[PDB]
Amino acid sequence: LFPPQWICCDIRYLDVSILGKFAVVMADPPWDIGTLTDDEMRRLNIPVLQDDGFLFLWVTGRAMELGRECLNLWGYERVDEIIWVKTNQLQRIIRTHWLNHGKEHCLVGVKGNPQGFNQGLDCDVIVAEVRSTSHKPDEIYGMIERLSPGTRKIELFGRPHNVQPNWITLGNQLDGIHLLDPDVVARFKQRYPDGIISK
Amino acid sequence: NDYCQHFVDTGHRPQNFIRDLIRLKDELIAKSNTPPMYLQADIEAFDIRELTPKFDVILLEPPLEEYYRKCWTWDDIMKLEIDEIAAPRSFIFLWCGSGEGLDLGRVCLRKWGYRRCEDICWIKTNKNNPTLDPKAVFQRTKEHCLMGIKGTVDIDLIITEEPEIGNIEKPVEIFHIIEHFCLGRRRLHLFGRDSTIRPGWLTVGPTLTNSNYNAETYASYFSAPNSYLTGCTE
Ligand SMILES: Nc1ncnc2c1ncn2[C@@H]1O[C@H](CN(CC[C@H](N)C(=O)O)C(=O)Nc2ncnc3nc[nH]c23)[C@@H](O)[C@H]1O
Repeated sequence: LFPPQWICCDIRYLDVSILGKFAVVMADPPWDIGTLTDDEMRRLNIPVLQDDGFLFLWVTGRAMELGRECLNLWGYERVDEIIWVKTNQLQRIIRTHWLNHGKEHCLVGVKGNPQGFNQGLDCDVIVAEVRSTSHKPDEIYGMIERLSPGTRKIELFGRPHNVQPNWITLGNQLDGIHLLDPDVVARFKQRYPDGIISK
Repeated sequence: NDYCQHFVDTGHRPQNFIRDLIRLKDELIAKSNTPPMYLQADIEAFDIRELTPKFDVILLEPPLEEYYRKCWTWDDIMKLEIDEIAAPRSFIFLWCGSGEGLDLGRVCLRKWGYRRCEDICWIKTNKNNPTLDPKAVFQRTKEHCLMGIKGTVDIDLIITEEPEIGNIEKPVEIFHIIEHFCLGRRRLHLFGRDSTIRPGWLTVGPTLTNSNYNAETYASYFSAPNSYLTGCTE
């Protein structure tokens, strides 16, 4: 079911096996640099979410190393690394421990052998205006769509502005639950017949 | 405007559209710079321990196969005894390319005892000319230089035009970032070339056509009272 879907929940406690498999997984975790500890990050059940496809993992500070650990622990090889150069409304780098930071990093991991992906269409540098705090640029959805058109995708730790067609967005600041894919709605009812996601 | 869509449409990399006091510091650096020193040496067959004294800054620029499209593999780079020529407090800048080096370069930094404080990234524009690794998902338009610290004004971006094919030179801007940190005056550039020789720096590399390095002459520059100068000092 093509239109935006989402689940308000705590990604630590949701039974993500009800969601199926995804061609692309994207994630913008609250690394401890409301955060999640390194073992909580390590323990997330990313491995069940895909058989073949790509993981896009935003990282910063020591998460550049830690996210490489999770990415390998979850079963991925890191094959690329996107750099978002943060500009203002006039295309100047905004700046802002040893060097000011002009950019944020997004690790690209492969799992399995994904086929039919349009590798090569975009390049590994995004130039896009900064917005709210920790708000990533919408350009990433275009590149991901051009890479894997029409396939189902999952975002972790999204806010409402992250909801996107062909995606299922998970976060604890989403307005409730909104599921349309019938296969998911089925498995969600069975696993959550009263609608509460705890433990 | 979506520059990623623009690039797909036109071949103009998003970085093409990025737009846009310290001289006294630059002059202080230039005064306290040691004479340039340099030494031809095959670093594979070379006991780097012969390189003394111990260094405050190490710039490391091994010739990676990906730069050409003797190369060094990350296997060969991981085996360098960098920890034996670094001072207890010291810094490293390691050119890692844009592929597996981004992961193997980190292992190296830990291998030699550093932790990564900064990820300096060289973004290459293609304004003058609007190729793929098999494992690659996207077109590679940047290179990474990882900064490591061990022991107790500038930005982390360098933007220049993509050099000619077969030009393996890295942007001389990295030297300004390094020297503006004021990290010490013993600076070693491993795998430098004739074209990278530079005051304030000792260059060791297999292609250098001449050498002037002398271990005792070099240490003469740092004997007291000059032991602990930052390099930004009178
Ligand atoms: N176990 C958990 N389970 C489910 N959701 C969780 C959670 N744990 C935290 N979340 C939620 O993940 C989302 C993280 N986002 C939205 C990020 C999104 N990529 C964007 O582009 O905007 C975010 O902006 N985080 C922030 N990081 C630092 N400084 C900030 N200042 C204000 N927000 C800040 C939040 O909604 C959070 O409640």
